[PDB]
Amino acid sequence: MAHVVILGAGTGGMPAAYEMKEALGSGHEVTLISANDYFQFVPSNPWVGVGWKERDDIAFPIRHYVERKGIHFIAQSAEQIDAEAQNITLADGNTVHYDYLMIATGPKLAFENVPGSDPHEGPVQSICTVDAAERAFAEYQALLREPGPIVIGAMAGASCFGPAYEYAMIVASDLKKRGMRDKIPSFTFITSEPYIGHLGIQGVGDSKGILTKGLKEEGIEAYTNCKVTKVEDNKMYVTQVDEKGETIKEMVLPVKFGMMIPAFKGVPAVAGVEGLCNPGGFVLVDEHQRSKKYANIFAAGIAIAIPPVETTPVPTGAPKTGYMIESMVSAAVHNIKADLEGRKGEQTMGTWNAVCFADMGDRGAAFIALPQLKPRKVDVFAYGRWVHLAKVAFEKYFIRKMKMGVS
Ligand SMILES: Cc1cc2nc3c(=O)[nH]c(=O)nc-3n(C[C@H](O)[C@H](O)[C@H](O)COP(=O)(O)OP(=O)(O)OC[C@H]3O[C@@H](n4cnc5c(N)ncnc54)[C@H](O)[C@@H]3O)c2cc1C
Ligand SMILES: CCCCCCCCCCCCO[C@@H]1O[C@H](CO)[C@@H](O[C@H]2O[C@H](CO)[C@@H](O)[C@H](O)[C@H]2O)[C@H](O)[C@H]1O
Ligand SMILES: [S]
Repeated sequence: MAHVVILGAGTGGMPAAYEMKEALGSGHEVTLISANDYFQFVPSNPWVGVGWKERDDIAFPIRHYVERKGIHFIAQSAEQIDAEAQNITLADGNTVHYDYLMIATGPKLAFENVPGSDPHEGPVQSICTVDAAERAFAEYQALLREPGPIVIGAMAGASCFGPAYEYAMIVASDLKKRGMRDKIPSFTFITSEPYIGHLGIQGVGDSKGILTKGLKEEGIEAYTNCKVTKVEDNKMYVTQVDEKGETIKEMVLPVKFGMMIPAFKGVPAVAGVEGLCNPGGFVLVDEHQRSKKYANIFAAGIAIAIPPVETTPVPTGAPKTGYMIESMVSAAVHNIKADLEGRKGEQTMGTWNAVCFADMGDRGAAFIALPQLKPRKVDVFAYGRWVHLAKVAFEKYFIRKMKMGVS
């Protein structure tokens, strides 16, 4: 008999647990450990961040749902991982042994990369978590009562650009739907992208033209090839570069309300394991989702490392999105079950791809790109009411599955 532990109940983690339990059966122990006691649908966070959805709409208590499925659940953060002894030290000092480990910890939001940028230290906020986006909203209403400049975008080293655009548009939108838009001194978009709608994938479809035009229609000035050196005194210090990295200018932007997509790092407990991860803190796995340094550690999701295909003037990364994360999960599950049965698992993540959906209210934007390098086999960007319909349906679907189980 084996004890399988899945760390982190997020987009890859909640499913991995349901699946793992399915694949193994009453024969083995499955344990899901996560920092928070509830699950959250991430894609819905920008909407919380502007106040279109409540927390209670996009999150729920994990415990009951997984335990009714034979899965043990610990609402506790992993502080330490000993890959040698194969023990996990919890927040509360308790420890947990495993036979096989599956890491699904998602990202560390590397605020520290830009001093002052932490949502608790200043006006630059975050919509990556429900707590943070609830925070953003608060500050947004502070802006409402007392209008000042707005800065939205993505930090240097970011890899998740879509939600920035989405957030900019929906904020723009929401102001008008309050008429308060013309009360705004300036509305600025700042991004590490070498051009608008690069999205960390060298553009998909006509993302350059459509996003460029959108920001213009909304009276949002856009700068590219930017990094924020520091936030300070409610001011955003910004350096802009050329294709070689030399400086073409430096800005000081007053911020009254802002949101910048931070760079993702591996979380501490995972990055801390010696030999496990790259300098970013991302787990170095093989095509079977198995660590190259520990045979009984697998990884899926944002937590895993993926080599860069392009090097941009200001550091940027490629996003790791839903569909590909599911492939990662299921492969790892199969390869682990195979490990408790003699075989080596042959299953893989599949072809690299990115799929993203943004809802602006009545209609939405979406893209599909695969594989990672152009020319691609699929390169599509779409806008339309039907995208909105799909996001709503997919959110409803995914949340139900996370209560009923998967297989
Ligand atoms: C705002 C935004 C919008 C996005 N929208 C889309 C989109 O539209 N479509 C799509 O395909 N992708 C979307 N994504 C990208 C991606 O799919 C999500 O970020 C997704 O949640 C990634 O899943 P994950 O399992 O890898 O990480 P997460 O969902 O964040 O899960 C990681 C889990 O591990 C936990 N954890 C971390 N450290 C510890 C620890 N020490 N101990 C215990 N638990 C720990 C966390 O609490 C969390 O529960 C979006 C990303 C962002 C942030
Ligand atoms: C998914 C993540 C990446 C992006 C996140 C957020 C993106 C921001 C949204 C920008 C869209 C704004 O601009 C909008 O785009 C499309 C351009 O094709 C226009 O729409 C145009 O093409 C569509 C079909 O695709 C037609 O239905 C429409 O009749 C036509 O006018 C809209 O008239 C314009 O209002
Ligand atoms: S993303």
